[PDB]
Amino acid sequence: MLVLVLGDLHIPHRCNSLPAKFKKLLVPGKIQHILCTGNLCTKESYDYLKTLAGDVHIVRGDFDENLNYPEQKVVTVGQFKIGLIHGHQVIPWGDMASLALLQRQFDVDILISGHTHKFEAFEHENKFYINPGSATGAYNALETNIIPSFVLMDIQASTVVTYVYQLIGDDVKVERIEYKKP
Amino acid sequence: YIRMAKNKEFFDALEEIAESAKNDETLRNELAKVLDDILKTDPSDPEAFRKIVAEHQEFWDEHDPSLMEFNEGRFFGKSRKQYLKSDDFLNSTDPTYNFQKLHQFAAEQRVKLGLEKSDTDTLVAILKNNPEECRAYIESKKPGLGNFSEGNVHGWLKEEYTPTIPPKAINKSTGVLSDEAIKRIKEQARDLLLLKLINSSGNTQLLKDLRDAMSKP
Amino acid sequence: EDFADEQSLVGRFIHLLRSEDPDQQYLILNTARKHFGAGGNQRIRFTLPPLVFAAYQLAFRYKENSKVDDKWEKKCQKIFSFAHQTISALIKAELAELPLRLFLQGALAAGEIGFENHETVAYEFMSQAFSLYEDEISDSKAQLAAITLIIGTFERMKCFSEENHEPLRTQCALAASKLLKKPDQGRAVSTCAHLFWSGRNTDKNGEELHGGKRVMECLKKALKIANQCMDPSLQVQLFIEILNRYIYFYEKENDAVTIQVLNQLIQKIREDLPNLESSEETEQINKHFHNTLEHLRLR
Repeated sequence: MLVLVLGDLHIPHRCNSLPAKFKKLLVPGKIQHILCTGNLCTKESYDYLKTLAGDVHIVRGDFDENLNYPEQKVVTVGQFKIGLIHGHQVIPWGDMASLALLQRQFDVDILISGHTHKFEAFEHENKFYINPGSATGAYNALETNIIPSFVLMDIQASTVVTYVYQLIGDDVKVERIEYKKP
Repeated sequence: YIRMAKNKEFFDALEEIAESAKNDETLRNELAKVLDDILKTDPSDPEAFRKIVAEHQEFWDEHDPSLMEFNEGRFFGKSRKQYLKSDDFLNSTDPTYNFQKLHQFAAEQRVKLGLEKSDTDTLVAILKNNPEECRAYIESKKPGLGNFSEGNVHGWLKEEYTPTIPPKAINKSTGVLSDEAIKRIKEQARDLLLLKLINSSGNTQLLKDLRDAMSKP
Repeated sequence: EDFADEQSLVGRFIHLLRSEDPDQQYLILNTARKHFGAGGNQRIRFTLPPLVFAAYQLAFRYKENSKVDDKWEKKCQKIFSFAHQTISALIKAELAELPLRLFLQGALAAGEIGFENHETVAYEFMSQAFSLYEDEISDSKAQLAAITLIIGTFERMKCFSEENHEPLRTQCALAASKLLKKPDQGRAVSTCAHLFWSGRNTDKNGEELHGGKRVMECLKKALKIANQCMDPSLQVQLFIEILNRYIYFYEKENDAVTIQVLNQLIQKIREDLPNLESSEETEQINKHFHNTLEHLRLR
């Protein structure tokens, strides 16, 4: 099954839309689960993501205008137990150990962060951590290296393929990292 | 002197042997080693290409010893060693049978070899998957259709992936299995399928197992 | 509907005209505000935020222009002052949360840029939020989020001198204790543990504080606020959340955090754990601990 992980859009605050090629890709009828890290911020962008898939799991992100989104969240999909959080909640913003702390407190196999606008994915003490980065590729004070990215997972079962979609230039350069339950 | 290159002979002699090996499974497993060796070894380097072929003399004499041989007596400055890594044994820049082309061939035969007695899921796969995709799949069925990975074949590249949302794993390794080459392979796939398909004229698990590789959304 | 379309169309415009001449951009932005910070309190609310971000970007653009422009440092100021005026005009349209963070991301911005007469515009942006914090932030729910942001925002920043770091550090400590509820205090106080360690400040040439003692202060204080939570389920989880946050500070080579504290903190939590009823809320924290054993087990 296909899990679309993204976030940090900041519409309209920091960016007027998603990059042409990304909107062109993300069509309805190819996704079952979405795990958005936030900063949508508007209803406009909630209603986009609800079109794309049946299941949709937002979190509360520092600039979100809706209150009703949940700060922290977890979901079991397949064999996997995933953790999801916008990531400003973790201090020091996007440190290692703080993101591991948050794993233990959650007891999750996968843990999605955000806020840095910078993609990462890696294995650390037999548990996985993701961050799709900016879908829009929006501003950030701390970084000026912004590569519009979103992630797709293929959880087969006891085996997750972690595709990362980046937009370098005007081409869509995709890499892949496979992780599997210990 | 000796002023005609063994290139064409060797090339042709593989096609002869591959034919024999379709039946003889002990010759097949023996041939695979030979093909793998040429593939792994680098036709950029001249000597090594000559080396690796000559090192398999024991195999080049199983079918046709006429490949390796030359009259070592009565020729000054064409001693036995000197010939086997010379331009005369195998011309580095033969306009037709370029070391490169023999490599590019070798692989073609490698895939065709393992094709011979591979299963129905395999054949069907090789037909559906497009030029780019088919190359990937050949890695994906390692090492049955041959060892194609970054270090076991010289010209082989890193597997790349599409923007299409379920992202298909592909390859753009044209410097081994050319779009031309791969088209031949498909041809031999459906040859091998069609030929197999006639010999059970009602039902059975081929026609269940075909329906499984075919209806796979 | 009439408020959703119009707000898209200012996103569009500042981009339509986009030049690569910095000063031209500035004229545009200016000429945006002129013509899109007008219509009552209906638009000005959710129309200016763009421009404020968009300004910060342009401020960065002047730092790429390191050698090309001499008056870039003065042009940074020109921009930030353009923010101040623009965030304020949200306050004057009675707004609280949005302008608070808009100051913060600005406050970060100047911080990372590092221009002439910048540290002065760093403080001013921070305290402007803080002045909005205490003045207009009620509901203990969003009172928490609104304070934790301010903390981690600051935490990151390296652009402050000790002389102006200290007051904002403990300005947080106040706001940490000044929360309504008991759990929300005890966590928030422990969140203020960082600012005294990895909260950077240009004093040892852009390095961490390494002030291990002032961490222990803000970890003790929480543990006391841990007893002062009535519920047994609060108490145990809060001990554990503080235990893990103790651990972190050991693993970061801080020798202020010693084993004595930890074993005593552990032992306590071994014994308290059985008292909770065998149920869903209880089936979580007994795993949390199990995972904090094994993490400590390797290390």
